Amino acid sequence: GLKYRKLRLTTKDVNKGFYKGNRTGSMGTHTSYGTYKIDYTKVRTYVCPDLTGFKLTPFVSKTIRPVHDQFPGDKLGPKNPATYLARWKSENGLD
Amino acid sequence: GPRPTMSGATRLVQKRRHGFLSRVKTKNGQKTLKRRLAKGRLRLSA
Amino acid sequence: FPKKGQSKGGRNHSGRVTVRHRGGGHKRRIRMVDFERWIPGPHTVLRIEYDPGRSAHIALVKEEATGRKSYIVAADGMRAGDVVQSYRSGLPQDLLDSMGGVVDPGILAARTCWRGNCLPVSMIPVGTQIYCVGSRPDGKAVFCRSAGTYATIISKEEETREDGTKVMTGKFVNVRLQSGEIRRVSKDACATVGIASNIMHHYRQLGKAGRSRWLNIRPTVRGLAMNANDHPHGGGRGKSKGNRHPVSPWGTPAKGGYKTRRKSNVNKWVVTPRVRNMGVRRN
Amino acid sequence: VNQRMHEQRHGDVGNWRRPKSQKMMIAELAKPFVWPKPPAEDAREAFDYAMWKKQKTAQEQDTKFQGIRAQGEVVP
RNA sequence: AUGUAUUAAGGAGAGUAUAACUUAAUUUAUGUUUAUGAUAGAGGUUAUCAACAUAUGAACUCUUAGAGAAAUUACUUAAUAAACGAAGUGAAUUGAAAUAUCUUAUUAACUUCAGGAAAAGAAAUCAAACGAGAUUCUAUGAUUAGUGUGAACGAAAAUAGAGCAGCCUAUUAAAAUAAGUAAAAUGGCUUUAAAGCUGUUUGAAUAUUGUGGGGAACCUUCCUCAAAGGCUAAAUAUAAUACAUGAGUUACAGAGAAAAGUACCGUGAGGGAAAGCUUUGAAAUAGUAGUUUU
RNA sequence: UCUUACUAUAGUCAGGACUAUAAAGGUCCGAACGGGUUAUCGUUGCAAAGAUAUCCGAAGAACUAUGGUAAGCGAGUGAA
RNA sequence: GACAUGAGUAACAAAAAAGAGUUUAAGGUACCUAAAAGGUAUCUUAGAGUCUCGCCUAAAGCUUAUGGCUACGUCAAGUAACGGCCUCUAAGUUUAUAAUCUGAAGAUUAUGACGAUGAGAAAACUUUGGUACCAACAUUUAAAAGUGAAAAUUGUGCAGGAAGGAUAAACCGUACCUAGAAUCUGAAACAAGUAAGCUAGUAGAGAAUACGAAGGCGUGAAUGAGAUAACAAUCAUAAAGGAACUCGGCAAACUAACUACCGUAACUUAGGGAUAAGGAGAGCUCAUUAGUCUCGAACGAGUAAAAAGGAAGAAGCAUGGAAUAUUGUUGUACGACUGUUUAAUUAAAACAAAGCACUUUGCAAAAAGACGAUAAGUCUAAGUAUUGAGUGUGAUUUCUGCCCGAUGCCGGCUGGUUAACGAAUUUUC
RNA sequence: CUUGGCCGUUAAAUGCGGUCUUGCAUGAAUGAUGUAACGAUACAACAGCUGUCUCUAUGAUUGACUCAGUGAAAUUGGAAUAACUGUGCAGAUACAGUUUACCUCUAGUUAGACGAGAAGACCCUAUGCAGCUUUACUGUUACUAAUUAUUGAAUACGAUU
Ligand SMILES: [K+]
Ligand SMILES: [K+]
Ligand SMILES: [K+]
Ligand SMILES: [K+]
Ligand SMILES: [K+]
Ligand SMILES: [K+]
Ligand SMILES: [K+]
Ligand SMILES: [K+]
Ligand SMILES: [K+]
Ligand SMILES: [K+]
Ligand SMILES: [K+]
Ligand SMILES: [K+]
Ligand SMILES: [K+]
Ligand SMILES: [K+]
Ligand SMILES: [K+]
Ligand SMILES: [K+]
Ligand SMILES: [K+]
Ligand SMILES: [Mg+2]
Ligand SMILES: [Mg+2]
Ligand SMILES: [Mg+2]
Ligand SMILES: [Mg+2]
Ligand SMILES: [Mg+2]
Ligand SMILES: [Mg+2]
Ligand SMILES: [Mg+2]
Ligand SMILES: [Mg+2]
Ligand SMILES: [Mg+2]
Ligand SMILES: [Mg+2]
Ligand SMILES: [Mg+2]
Ligand SMILES: [Mg+2]
Ligand SMILES: [Mg+2]
Ligand SMILES: [Mg+2]
Ligand SMILES: [Mg+2]
Ligand SMILES: [Mg+2]
Ligand SMILES: [Mg+2]
Ligand SMILES: [Mg+2]
Ligand SMILES: [Mg+2]
Ligand SMILES: [Mg+2]
Ligand SMILES: [Mg+2]
Ligand SMILES: [Mg+2]
Ligand SMILES: [Mg+2]
Ligand SMILES: [Mg+2]
Ligand SMILES: [Mg+2]
Ligand SMILES: [Mg+2]
Ligand SMILES: [Mg+2]
Ligand SMILES: [Mg+2]
Ligand SMILES: [Mg+2]
Ligand SMILES: [Mg+2]
Ligand SMILES: [Mg+2]
Ligand SMILES: [Mg+2]
Ligand SMILES: [Mg+2]
Ligand SMILES: [Mg+2]
Ligand SMILES: [Mg+2]
Ligand SMILES: [Mg+2]
Ligand SMILES: [Mg+2]
Ligand SMILES: [Mg+2]
Ligand SMILES: [Mg+2]
Ligand SMILES: [Mg+2]
Ligand SMILES: [Mg+2]
Ligand SMILES: [Mg+2]
Ligand SMILES: [Mg+2]
Ligand SMILES: [Mg+2]
Ligand SMILES: [Mg+2]
Ligand SMILES: [Mg+2]
Ligand SMILES: [Mg+2]
Ligand SMILES: [Mg+2]
Ligand SMILES: [Mg+2]
Ligand SMILES: [Mg+2]
Ligand SMILES: [Mg+2]
Ligand SMILES: [Mg+2]
Ligand SMILES: [Mg+2]
Repeated sequence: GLKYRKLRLTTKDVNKGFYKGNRTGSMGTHTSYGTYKIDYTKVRTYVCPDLTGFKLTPFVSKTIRPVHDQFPGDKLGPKNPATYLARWKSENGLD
Repeated sequence: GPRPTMSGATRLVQKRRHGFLSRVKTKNGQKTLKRRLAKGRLRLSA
Repeated sequence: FPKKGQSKGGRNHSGRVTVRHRGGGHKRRIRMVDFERWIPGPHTVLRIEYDPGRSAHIALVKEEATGRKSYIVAADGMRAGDVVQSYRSGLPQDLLDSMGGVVDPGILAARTCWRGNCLPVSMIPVGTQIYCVGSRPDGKAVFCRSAGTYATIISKEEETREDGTKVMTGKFVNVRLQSGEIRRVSKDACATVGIASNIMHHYRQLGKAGRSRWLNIRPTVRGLAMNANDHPHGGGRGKSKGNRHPVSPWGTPAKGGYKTRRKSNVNKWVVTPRVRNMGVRRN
Repeated sequence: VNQRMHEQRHGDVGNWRRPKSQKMMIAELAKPFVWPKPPAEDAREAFDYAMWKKQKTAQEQDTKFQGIRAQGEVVP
């Protein structure tokens, strides 16, 4: 080989026991017989909420112009923990 | 004269003899990497 | 257990040839021969087998007490069914009681000095042939283990007991080895009565080169056949010895009587050293 | 998994590399599903297929004219 | 190229608004000044028509848990290149017109250990009858004293400059003032024979009320210092970044690289390109035309 | 990853003949395979070692595959 | 670096091979027609296909590997109809641990981990040591017969022939190319080289030789069409003579294979020589037939049954008909022999070799030998004087004589010499 | 020396085989010597066979040649680049003299251009190298010997005297 040999080796180039995964994750364990037992505590699910009646869409009308928020006098305007706590007492005090 | 010494050459021997792990795991292989890294090589091994 | 690896080719742990003219032989297995024979009691010879890594034959014995099997260097004439016994771990109560005394040299030899029986050299009478002679009090057999070899008991450090019965006084006994050397050995050293089997081994002929290759022996290139760079004997136009005294590839005299035993290592067990032929033709 | 051709970083210049592979999955549905048929070339005016087709021929003829120069030839 | 300032772990893979950089790949806020700045509109993709300062969300895989054929597996709030420093080990080409001592050379290289620097350092130092006052770096002293058959190698005192800092109660936590040590013989190193370093075998003394070391073989007097215990910044070395300067380069120059350690060559270590822009168009060479000769 | 030797795990040798064997032979003739005796061609070659014919071994000291080990002060390997 | 010359020259020649039709897309010309268009024909570029002919064919075919600068819609719980990953371990590796050795680097031993070229349950539904073992060779065995495997059974020979573990379906590979026609290595589109299985049939002992069913091919203009001089290569035939050629029968020709055929010398280590030499036979038709097989009804008939068969017969120049197997004998030297060697100018008389001989090695902690900046330690060897190592010779028959002065080695004196050490001495300042 | 003497083989023998010896300079494990078998070893002879030859001829294919297409290389100081005799760093297309030749190509051929290529080959030189050898010079090791130290004793005998 001259040049293709200097490329990064891939699983589609050789077959003599060369295995390289795609980072799909471990979904179980290997057995001693050559099989695989899927561990469903490692398998992942996708929590999709019911979208029946949901009116919001991924776009906002361009008639409403984009204006950023303002927090005069506070350097940590949006990240102020006091503003989050003080506002919590006003709206929801129980939880 | 030159000979066809790469006839029947397998890529398993390339990784074993010239691979990255053959060097980071040896005293003399760390020099090759450090040497090739000082020169700016992209292909440090194989 | 199998005998494999690069050691079969004459290599050491470095991978370089340390023993020349080796490799490519037939696949073999090592036999675990019992050279100590500590377990007492009768042992029934099951069969005499052939051992490739040994010139003499081995005997598969069976301990009648427990049934465990073991290998031992078979004697000349030992056949299946023979009952061998090792009195190295002490004499059994019956034998002592039959005499009724601590020991009797004549009585003991008549009931234990049988072919294949392993005894301390002190118990074996003078003039008897043994073939598994040890050196240390609790060591394995090291001498005369090869085919057809044996040793004779020359003398024993003993004294008369006023009744014509000799009793051991010293700690060693002299024995003539296969090489004709009369050296000193421990009183409690083991020995087997008889001669090593396969006495006609050295009379064999291989007939062809291929048989030596099967025995893990590779060709031996002479020094005269090499160049002046590979051997002190190489060089010269045509057949020429170069007026150079015979030596090894590393300068060791190969003839003339040069002894390779380390000088500082003096043999303190030798009573009569070997006879040197001095290069004179034997026949 | 469908691999990708090895290419140079910047086309005709740069180091050699290989993009990330592509993965396709074929699911065995419990209920059949049939796709619609592609519109006829005469019914693609909503996508401006007329203008797109002209630009395509110009590109196919430009790569074809470059492929002739790659063979060391020229159009008489 | 040099100088000045600042800083003290480096790379790769794949992916992505192809000026915008990490699956959030153009995050979200504050203050000030806004043409007398800084150095009374239109425009949220027909975008970023605002700079400075201060905060802030995100920031994948490998080098880099273990394994393994680095960018995989399997797990997990696993993580530090080179150059420079010190000690140890230590050549040869070369010169002597050969060549052994010598020189090359306390060199190159390798190994260990360590930090942003390190090492060294406040005299058991030098001087010479007067005195100087730690260490480090540069110059002179000096093709000197001197050694060596030769070839060559080669100090120190002192002076000038850069820095300047002293101490043990060390500005980070250490000594009850140092014995198998000083020193001798012998085998070596260094070297001028001294001093210093060292394997082996031996082996001291107790302070100027003159005890110990040194002052270039050695003895003596005198002078000077006080080993066998320690701490210490700066001037210095290297690398990266920024800026300044130029009878420095302007594309076969500068650098190896104006898209480079890439392409390409080699199994490998390793070797290693060509290539600027819209300007100008020299010679050689080729096919013709005019005059002329054949 | 060539090549020499060794090593581990494996594989291959149509058919026929002689010999004491059904199987005991570095046996015989001869393909595959492995060699490279002789001649011609070729020599800026198809080929920095090739082509054609001829010839040798072809159950063995055989041949082949995938890995492994041993090389550069001292010399690794070497039927030399 | 550019551009000249050789030169528009050589080359595009693996002794497979081409011929005539047809057709698609885009584009270029000519005419028809001047309403643009379209149509007819032709050419260029990129393809496809039909008929005929030929070449390869135990391949130049098909299915897959090693590999890949060919291209990315290549789809699996497992078996039938699959590998990897995963479990186990070999040869080995180890900046893992402990101990030990060591100028540093490091090395050694043990354990662990890793490491295939091997071993891994079930399925057309599934989840002790010959009481042995699964190296080679031979034999036997899935009951109609034969053949080829698998596994097992039995036995033979010596060269005496692994290890370890056990016993509701993730992830990765899947495309194409296999070297005579576009893909691997040989700097390349190279007459070279590369692994596995399959690889029609006739005919044979056969994978030999010849034909060749399917398949593929008869190269990317990297060529095509003519002409058939010298000369060259590769072949064919040949009057008379038959080595007169030549350093030399170099090359070529003769011969050749087959049979349960006949016959076969000197010499011999009694095995051979020997397939010696030298002869005979062969295809087609047919008389004839004990059994086997078939048919009809013991017997009869039959080769549209295999075979046997004879001094039978026919035709032709010729019946080993085409292709395939390259002479015989004799005297010597050298080396016993089969083997090995300068990859790519010397294959041999050289090396090796069985045999023979000599020196060395007693194993009590290191047998000797070899390796170890140098040791621990390793190979030797889980060997023991009939063992291992070194040296020369080189099967066997018949033999191997003389000299120990020189050289080397070995042994030996309470000897001579004798550095260190040291009785006794001696000198500078 | 030498084609040693003789014998056999050839019409003709520096060869080959047998034999004899005075063997410049055979010789016994740097083994001596004689057979069987074996050999792509080397030498010689016989029979057969043939284009090896007397002595070549014809035939076949692929090249060679022409047209169309594509398109190299070594090499080249520059060239209007004949013959002879002479000359001359000593072998002339190029100088001297005389002679001869209209201009330009194609296919053949290789006598010359001391043709091209390869520092290929030989000899010599360098106080240039490498490898090898040894009773070369100067050194280092394996190895041997003595001894301080680790490490303390007892007895006997012999030797110097
Ligand atoms: K000199
Ligand atoms: K001087
Ligand atoms: K002090
Ligand atoms: K110009
Ligand atoms: K044969
Ligand atoms: K031509
Ligand atoms: K065939
Ligand atoms: K699977
Ligand atoms: K070390
Ligand atoms: K081929
Ligand atoms: K011939
Ligand atoms: K060979
Ligand atoms: K010999
Ligand atoms: K003598
Ligand atoms: K002598
Ligand atoms: K003597
Ligand atoms: K010529
Ligand atoms: Mg592939
Ligand atoms: Mg592949
Ligand atoms: Mg694996
Ligand atoms: Mg080479
Ligand atoms: Mg190979
Ligand atoms: Mg040997
Ligand atoms: Mg031998
Ligand atoms: Mg030999
Ligand atoms: Mg030689
Ligand atoms: Mg020598
Ligand atoms: Mg000679
Ligand atoms: Mg990781
Ligand atoms: Mg890791
Ligand atoms: Mg100075
Ligand atoms: Mg003090
Ligand atoms: Mg001292
Ligand atoms: Mg002094
Ligand atoms: Mg001194
Ligand atoms: Mg001092
Ligand atoms: Mg003085
Ligand atoms: Mg440049
Ligand atoms: Mg310019
Ligand atoms: Mg044979
Ligand atoms: Mg030629
Ligand atoms: Mg033969
Ligand atoms: Mg020409
Ligand atoms: Mg021509
Ligand atoms: Mg047209
Ligand atoms: Mg494992
Ligand atoms: Mg495997
Ligand atoms: Mg190719
Ligand atoms: Mg080819
Ligand atoms: Mg094909
Ligand atoms: Mg064709
Ligand atoms: Mg004729
Ligand atoms: Mg005739
Ligand atoms: Mg003649
Ligand atoms: Mg003649
Ligand atoms: Mg007739
Ligand atoms: Mg031979
Ligand atoms: Mg042979
Ligand atoms: Mg050769
Ligand atoms: Mg040859
Ligand atoms: Mg003999
Ligand atoms: Mg030893
Ligand atoms: Mg001989
Ligand atoms: Mg003295
Ligand atoms: Mg002799
Ligand atoms: Mg042409
Ligand atoms: Mg002349
Ligand atoms: Mg002129
Ligand atoms: Mg010619
Ligand atoms: Mg000229």
